[PDB]
Amino acid sequence: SDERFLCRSIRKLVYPKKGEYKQAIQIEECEGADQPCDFAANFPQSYNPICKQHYTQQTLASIKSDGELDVVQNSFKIPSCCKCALKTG
Amino acid sequence: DERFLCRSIRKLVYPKKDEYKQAIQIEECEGADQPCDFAANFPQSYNPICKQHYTQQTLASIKSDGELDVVQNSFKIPSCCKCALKTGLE
Repeated sequence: SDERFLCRSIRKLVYPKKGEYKQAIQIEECEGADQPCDFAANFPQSYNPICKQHYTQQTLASIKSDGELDVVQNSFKIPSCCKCALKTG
Repeated sequence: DERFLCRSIRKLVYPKKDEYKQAIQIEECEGADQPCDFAANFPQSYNPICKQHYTQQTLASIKSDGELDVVQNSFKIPSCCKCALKTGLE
């Protein structure tokens, strides 16, 4: 098309194992996890550009009377973003 | 730490119409539509711009005849900020 991305990834629907419509969760997975990103050769091999998979997690938070923030997170990670990572600073 | 071509902010948000409320993890572009870092390392015919991506509540129903009925009437959730190489005209 008219838009190219450095990292090939796949977006799809996943259905929650614990539960007139069904609610599917959208996810994005890196097709080639950690393999160099397109046009890597245009970057110094110093920072080897590779495709990194990112996740989001169901998050429950509670703020106590003393302001303490208590967070609870689902053990199940949800693939959410496949972007190019550079070894820079 | 590993750098990315587009600066973004990962943050916790609350949807607003035991005592734990649902907080939604989001990723906003720090400068969407602005050029990606190291744009000069890409062929000059391309226009590398930071693009904001979203995910959204997706309700699906399959009829008895196989027809799929989709409902996506919720709000969009900033989910990923990544570099998009806009192809030159030709």
